Amino acid sequence: GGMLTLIQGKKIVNHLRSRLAFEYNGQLIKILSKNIVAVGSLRREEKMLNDVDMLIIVPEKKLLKHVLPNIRIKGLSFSVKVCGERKCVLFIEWEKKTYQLDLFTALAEEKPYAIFHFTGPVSYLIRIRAALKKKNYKLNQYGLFKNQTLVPLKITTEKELIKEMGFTYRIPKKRL
DNA sequence: GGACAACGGGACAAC
DNA sequence: GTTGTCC
DNA sequence: GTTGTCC
Repeated sequence: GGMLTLIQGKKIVNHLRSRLAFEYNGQLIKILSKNIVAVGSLRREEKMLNDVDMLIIVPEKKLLKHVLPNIRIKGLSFSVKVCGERKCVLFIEWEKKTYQLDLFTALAEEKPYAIFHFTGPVSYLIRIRAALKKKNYKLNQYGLFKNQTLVPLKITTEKELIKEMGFTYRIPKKRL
């Protein structure tokens, strides 16, 4: 896929926000825009993008079988590259040129951890996880674990989560 | 003596 | 750093 | 990769 200016990327996301659905036992379920979070370099406001990234919050676990494996896009032609229950990669045709689209899934109780994970950047994410590792924790896109056990942080947002683990909050674009 | 699908360790890849 | 999908 | 199971 080609390179995208930040604003080009914001147009695709805006366009797609009302246009993703999934086929669920024949029926065609539309995905709410309130349940889509733009992530990746887009969310970090980088000048140029290699991917458009969209994290989908799925309401109930039983749907992971159905959302990305049956994902559908109103209007737009595209091909599937790789796809599964938690990561789908699509090459969308958009104005006589093709770009790469990464859809990811998180459940509701994983939401902050997933936005944290997928917002990146990779450098920022490694150095944080290295420090928690040294304190015998593990952090991924689903939770914080100690002794192979979820740590039930009483948090809801990314901002709260970041601070609850012992880090200051930075807007997405100042993460490094 | 070629043409499939099932399996899964490791390549590649998502941030 | 940690996990996902592929053949 | 490898084995299986058809032709």
